Amino acid sequence: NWTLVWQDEFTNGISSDWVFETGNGNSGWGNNELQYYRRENATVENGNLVITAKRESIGGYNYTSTRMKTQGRKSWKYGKVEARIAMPSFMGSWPAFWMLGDNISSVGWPACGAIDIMEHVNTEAQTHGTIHWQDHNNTYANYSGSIPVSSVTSYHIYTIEWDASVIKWFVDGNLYHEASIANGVNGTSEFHNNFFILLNMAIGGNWPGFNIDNNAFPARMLVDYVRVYQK
Ligand SMILES: OC[C@H]1O[C@@H](O[C@H]2[C@H](O)[C@@H](O)[C@H](O[C@H]3[C@H](O)[C@@H](O)[C@H](O[C@@H]4[C@@H](O)[C@@H](O)O[C@H](CO)[C@H]4O)O[C@@H]3CO)O[C@@H]2CO)[C@H](O)[C@@H](O)[C@@H]1O
Ligand SMILES: [Ca+2]
Repeated sequence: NWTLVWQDEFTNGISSDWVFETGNGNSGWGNNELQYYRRENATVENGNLVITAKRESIGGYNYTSTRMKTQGRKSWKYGKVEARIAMPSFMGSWPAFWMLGDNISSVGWPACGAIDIMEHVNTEAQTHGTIHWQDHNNTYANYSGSIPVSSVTSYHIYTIEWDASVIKWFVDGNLYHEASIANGVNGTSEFHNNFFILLNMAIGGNWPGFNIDNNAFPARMLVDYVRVYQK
């Protein structure tokens, strides 16, 4: 069986297992993102985490949102990682539910590896699952898939299953993307390490672009729960 080993149901408030980033990071968190992350953009309403992105100026930036991570408190090697999410859809939006390797502090990005469980940009009628890494030739590599989602603004369940053989991606239980990590094939050795969880909503960047629907603010991403199971 899958055994639950960690969760935030956001029933009281936000678990002390979450840490919050501040500001725009290095060149927009690596992606020329336009937001300044703050703690105040995360609230709880009726058992849901609420990440509000706002048209709000601070530190020379013009948008605020939240970026929260489980880093230095909780991390896992293999398992089922899952969140029930309702996210906004507007030009410039870039919500993400994803994982980074613990060793990012030592080896950096992209050596540490990332598992994107869910990304969405703009008003696309789909969501994406991706892995990012350094292959055995030390080249930056990613492998992505998508599934049609007509209403990202309604709750969906975004899931990975992760073992020594494979990573699989699901939306509402529908398999749509898969990647072998067996024997570190294609240089995937670093996906056999501990990874922590992140939640964020970025505004603009290299992928969503720099056309921002300024009449979409404030914008809410709601997270009913995050859960990790293991064998
Ligand atoms: O600290 C030493 C040097 O750091 C350099 O800044 C780095 C930073 O170290 C590192 O964390 C960052 O990695 C990010 C990367 O740039 C960015 O592209 C990536 O975007 C994510 C996607 O890849 C994907 O996984 O989906 C998520 C969510 O949508 C994206 O956020 O995320 C990486 C981790 O945040 O790289 C930047 C460099 O631009 C800096 O160069 C140097 O001066 C420092 O000395
Ligand atoms: Ca909840």
